[PDB]
Amino acid sequence: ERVVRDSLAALYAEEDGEVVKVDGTRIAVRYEDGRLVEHPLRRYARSNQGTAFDQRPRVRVGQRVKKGDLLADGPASEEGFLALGQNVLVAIMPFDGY
Amino acid sequence: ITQVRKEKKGAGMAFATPEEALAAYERGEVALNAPIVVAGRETSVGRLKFVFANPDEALLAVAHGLLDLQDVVTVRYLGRRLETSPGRILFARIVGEAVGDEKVAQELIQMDV
Amino acid sequence: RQRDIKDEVWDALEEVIHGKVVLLNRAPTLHRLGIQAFQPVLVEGQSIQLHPLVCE
Amino acid sequence: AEPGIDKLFGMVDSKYRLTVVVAKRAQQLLRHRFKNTVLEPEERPKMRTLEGLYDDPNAVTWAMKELLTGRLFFGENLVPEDRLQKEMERLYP
Amino acid sequence: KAPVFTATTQGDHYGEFVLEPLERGFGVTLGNPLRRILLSSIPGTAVTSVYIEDVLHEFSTIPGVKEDVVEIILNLKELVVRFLDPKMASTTLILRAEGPKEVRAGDFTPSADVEIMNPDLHIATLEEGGKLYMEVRVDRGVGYVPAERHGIKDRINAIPVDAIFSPVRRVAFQVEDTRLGQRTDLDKLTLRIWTDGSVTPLEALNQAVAILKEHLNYFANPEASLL
Amino acid sequence: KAPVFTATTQGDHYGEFVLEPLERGFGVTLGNPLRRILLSSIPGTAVTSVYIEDVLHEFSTIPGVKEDVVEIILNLKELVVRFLDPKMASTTLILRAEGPKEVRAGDFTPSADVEIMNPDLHIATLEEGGKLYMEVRVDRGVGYVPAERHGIKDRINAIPVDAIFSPVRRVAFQVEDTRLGQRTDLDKLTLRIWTDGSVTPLEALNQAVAILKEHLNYFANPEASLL
Amino acid sequence: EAALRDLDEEGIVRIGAEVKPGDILVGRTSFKGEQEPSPEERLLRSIFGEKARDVKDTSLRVPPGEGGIVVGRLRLRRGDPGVELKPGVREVVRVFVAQKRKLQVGDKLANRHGNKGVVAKILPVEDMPHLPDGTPVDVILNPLGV
Amino acid sequence: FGKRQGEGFGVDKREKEVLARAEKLGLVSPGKSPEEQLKELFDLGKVVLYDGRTGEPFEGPIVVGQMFIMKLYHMVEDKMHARSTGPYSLITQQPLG
Repeated sequence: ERVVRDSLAALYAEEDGEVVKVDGTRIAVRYEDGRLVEHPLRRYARSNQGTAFDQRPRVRVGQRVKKGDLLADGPASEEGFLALGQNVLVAIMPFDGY
Repeated sequence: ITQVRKEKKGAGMAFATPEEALAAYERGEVALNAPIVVAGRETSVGRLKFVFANPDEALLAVAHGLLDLQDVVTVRYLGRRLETSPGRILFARIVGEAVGDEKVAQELIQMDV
Repeated sequence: RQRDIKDEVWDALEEVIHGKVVLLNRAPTLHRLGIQAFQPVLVEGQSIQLHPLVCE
Repeated sequence: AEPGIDKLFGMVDSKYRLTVVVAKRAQQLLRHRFKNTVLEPEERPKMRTLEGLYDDPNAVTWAMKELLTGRLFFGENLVPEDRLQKEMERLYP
Repeated sequence: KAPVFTATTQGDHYGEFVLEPLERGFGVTLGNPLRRILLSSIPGTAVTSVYIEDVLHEFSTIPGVKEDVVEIILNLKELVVRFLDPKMASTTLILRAEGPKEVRAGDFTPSADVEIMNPDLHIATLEEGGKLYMEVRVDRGVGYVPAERHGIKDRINAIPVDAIFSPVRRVAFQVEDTRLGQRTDLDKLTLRIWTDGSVTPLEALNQAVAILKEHLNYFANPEASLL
Repeated sequence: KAPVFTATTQGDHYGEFVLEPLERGFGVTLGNPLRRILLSSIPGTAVTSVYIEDVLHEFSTIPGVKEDVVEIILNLKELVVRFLDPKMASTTLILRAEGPKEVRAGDFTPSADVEIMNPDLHIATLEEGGKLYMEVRVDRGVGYVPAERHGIKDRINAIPVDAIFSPVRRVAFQVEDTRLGQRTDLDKLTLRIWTDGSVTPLEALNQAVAILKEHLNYFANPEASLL
Repeated sequence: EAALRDLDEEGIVRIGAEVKPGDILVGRTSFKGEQEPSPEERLLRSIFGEKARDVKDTSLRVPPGEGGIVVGRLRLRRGDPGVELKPGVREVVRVFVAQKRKLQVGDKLANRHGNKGVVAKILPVEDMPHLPDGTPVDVILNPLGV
Repeated sequence: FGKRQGEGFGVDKREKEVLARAEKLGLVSPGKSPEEQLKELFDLGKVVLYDGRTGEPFEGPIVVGQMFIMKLYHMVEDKMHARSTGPYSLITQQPLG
């Protein structure tokens, strides 16, 4: 959970915002402080090796968020959780010596 | 496949004739590979319950679902009265057939363990 | 030029493949067995196959 | 598992002697474009291809199956290297 | 006796079949093979090529759209379709969505022979003034052939997408002890065949049996060369 | 698309077959059906319980015979025979041998319509003055039924014997990937089929394809019960 | 002809264009080191008639095995605001090339427990050690390195 | 089991095969019905697996279920290479690593 936060690989809400326009480029959240602030997204941008950086908007085009609550995901970060691979069912057995 | 089962279920018993042990296997009193004794001769259930004139016969009986890969049975393999397990015989078969005479092949392999 | 390799050159390649065998090595070279010769088998994919018994 | 391997190794004394023989002969098979060989069209190497099943062009295999018959002669100091190139590169183009 | 054949369906999606009785072990001997041919060789659909007016590549960000381009292709491959016409193996589809509307399979513009079995499959969540235009040229074929393999050449901006054919989702046969028969140790064959609706379980069983018996009839005259 | 089936035999006993090319997994789809059906089906000779004069128990040792009872019962099982007419699915054969005589399968006393395709088989070795009399019941069927399953005594002391039905000894097919030009995604599936005397390697095969295609035609008439 | 496909203006490739290894990206062109063509090559030139032009091809192609699609078009010309190039160099370009890669045959893979491995082939969904519910397994790892 | 007996199914024969094998090995306590045996074999992490190639089950049970795995950096798509005749080190005519 915290891994994606302290790594700053995810973009949360600085305060209790209100998601106005999702826009998979510009995620805007009008904060409770009355000001209107938006955080642009890094969607599909080169990284130091091969794997790009992505911020997948997981927040509906309106609702009131919580301060410190996630808005846009990250490459290995799913729903504010460290997601490396994908959980898969595996049979433990000698399959044709493969 | 080369291993050999021995269950402790049967625990071994003294049976006058093969009939006792015969009905006993279906009665659960004895186990398929359980090391019992008929009269004065010492033998297992399956050791009698399966008599194969030739290996291919055993192959059928086991592959048809009437027997298990590792069980102590009786077969006539390579002009000799044998008593062993199906996988056991299978081994020799594979080797020889991959050589081209099962005779010397089986002759240099341990058919016991 | 390009990736346009037709079957024409596939079979043609196999014509010079059959017979002669290429040497396959695995570092380190400790045992001489770290280098053994095998028959080229044109196969799909990227990685490389080999007999599981000689891999040891 | 090249066919005749056991027999091959068993022919000569060392491994290398064999390799050398196969080598020089396989080369000779190329210099004359296969019209030298002591085998018969049934014995000659057969490569099965979709297009047509020809004789396997691989020289190595040619020499391989070639020695298995024994019709070939080898060993050091066989004949003078001189006349060996006069009556070899002549008989075949 | 005779093979009492039963078939218990549900809709174009779920379906069951039963062949009872049968010889011991026979049920396994028959049930799995048809299953095997079924999950694979069953002819199918589910897109080919997708285009959007604002997109130059699968990585492009369309304004007014929460989902990324390929992110939508996730929903497009999973999309189920059926052409009512056997002659139509290729046509075209259209889509238009403006304003804050939820783009789903149903929003597609209907045409001749085209049929979507899942109108509720989410395509993209659109915000205010988010406009979207889409055209998928959906063709029929068999198996699984990713975009990399099949070319498209519809236009400079139109891109191939992976194709998941075979309307069959999953299949599970079953062997059990049946009471219908003379002797004992008999088999009651059961089938769990699942389908997206493009092809009903009945259709799947039918044509699979066709491809099966067909490839099976290749056994007529061999050429014997004895040593 | 046009899989060539070619088969090379040896005698009426052993034979091999290949279907090349074929789609990946198809060959495997063929192998098990053909296998289980070949070994669990295919009507054949199959001798059941035998009677012997002067001998009762399956163990008691018959004098003037080098081999004991069971040892002979094995050679009785290895024997193959066939009925000249489909109407006789069950017969009985008889044998009587005295003195120092070498008994073979051919040495058996013949019957009405019955043909032993296995003329030379050591049945039993007779010693000096060795007396013997026997009666064998040969019935037709399929699969494998040991002494336990089939009870039979047609005599005072009759000894039930394992029934060797399927003329087939073993099969154990094999698939593999062969190449074609560009594509290597094809199957070279091969099958090793053994048979004793009853049916030639081809006959067993064809008969198996019959049993298969037969069962495949059982899917015709559904019986609708919807949930 | 075709080798010039997405070059549309300044010798750059349009965004979202597949460049298979062996294709190009940019258009670099400089005067070749001028050297009299070999005699056979001189006659070779005269025959056909394409002259040996002053400038020869320079332009940067794409690596053998990185097939992507163009995304970042980044040009930096000498003489533009907020860009200082090397002392006596003209316009440069850094193009981005992205490619989608599915799990390939032989690609390294490991679990959270430190068990290395490379994908050995694949396996047809058709043939799989499934369960009674008709759900086929997706990986199947051997119990050796346990 | 609810999605089995409820959905209109029952104990499979192949299941019986495996269960019996385990009842011989001890993986499932004897005297217990297949409902209990397949259960004990289930909590063992194992189950009754068939063969999608054949359809016959497996003699023994095989554990399964979800696991976290990952595709590591190194990919043959990059590393794999072979050349014929390329450039050479200016000094000595050796090739280049």
